[PDB]
Amino acid sequence: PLAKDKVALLIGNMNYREHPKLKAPLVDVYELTNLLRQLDFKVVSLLDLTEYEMRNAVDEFLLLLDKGVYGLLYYAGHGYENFGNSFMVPVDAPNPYRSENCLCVQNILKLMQEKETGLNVFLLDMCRVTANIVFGYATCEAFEIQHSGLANGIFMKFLKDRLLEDKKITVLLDEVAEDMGKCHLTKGKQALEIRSSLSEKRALTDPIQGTEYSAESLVRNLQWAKAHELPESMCLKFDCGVQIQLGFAAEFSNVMIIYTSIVYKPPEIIMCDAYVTDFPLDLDIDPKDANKGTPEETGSYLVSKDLPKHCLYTRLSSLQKLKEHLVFTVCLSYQYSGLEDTVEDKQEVNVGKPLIAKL
Ligand SMILES: CCc1cccc(CC)c1NS(=O)(=O)c1ccc(-c2cc(C(=O)O)co2)cc1C
Repeated sequence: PLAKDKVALLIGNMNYREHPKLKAPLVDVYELTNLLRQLDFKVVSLLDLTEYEMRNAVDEFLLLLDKGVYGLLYYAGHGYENFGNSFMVPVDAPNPYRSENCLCVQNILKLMQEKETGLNVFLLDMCRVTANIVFGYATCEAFEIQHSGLANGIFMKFLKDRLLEDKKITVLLDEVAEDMGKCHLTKGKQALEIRSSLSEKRALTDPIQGTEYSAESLVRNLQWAKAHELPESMCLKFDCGVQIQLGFAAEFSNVMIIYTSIVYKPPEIIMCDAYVTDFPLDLDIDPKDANKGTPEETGSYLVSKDLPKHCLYTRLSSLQKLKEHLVFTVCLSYQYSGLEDTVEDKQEVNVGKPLIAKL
């Protein structure tokens, strides 16, 4: 069995405006992204999407599902069930739940049934002609804290240990269901429901068609690369002599970490700090969560010890809301040894449209 292409969309909703916040989707989406990339999937990973953002991302993923393509859609977050229908709850959903503000799972499944995909795996990890659809519906908020301090969901804990196996995906999911049935938290409970219309031996490990005769995979690699460009590191020189470096890192397709570091501080300056401020209003960055001494303090625990020491960190987690160039100010507060007060100096910076903001 061959795949025309391998495309995946992973959505993790945590920071809910009107519902309890979740912790596991952060690590789960991150770890599943790296695992799927190892299996040659072009992965788009998105955190904290609103109703209109979720609908657009799912529609765009559905658009990639041409004949023979392998697709994987994973959603982790709040879910709701109402009279035979299940719904994915976006972060801007009002309380109480209502269908028009949520994404109907049955409507997605119905649109997936119309595709001629080689394999379509739709996995929900919710806090409650064949299309070859394999649907996994986990209803575990329960999670486990690792030796690292990161929260791993019950479904993903077992899934990550078996996802790289060269076995038929339905057989793989049935092993994960057995693992959860042995787990004390989910032992005698209906924690995972698998529905499958898979008539042939398809696996996530199946190779992609050769590029000599099938160039669809190359186009999608170019489009994935285009939507995943990080700004290059930049050095700003200030009038007092201080030089600041602005660094960039990616956590998810819509989550970027910005850090500032002091490259040079003249001897005359006793203490200086470079802060990033005045970001575009659509980004919704609360200044009390920016310019932290560690990446963890910003909510960034993946790509945390992989950033230089003695920097200030800022997490931009809503890049899908950016409709213009990312223009912000680098503020430098500095003190001379024998001076009365702190001196302020501001410099504007344009880093274009990073990651999915490019689209
Ligand atoms: C081929 C690479 C790929 C693999 C898997 C899945 C996709 C589509 C999701 C894509 N295409 S992409 O060009 O990288 C892409 C990435 C993100 C978004 C998006 C829209 C919103 C929003 O409207 O809020 C947020 O993100 C839209 C696209 C077209």
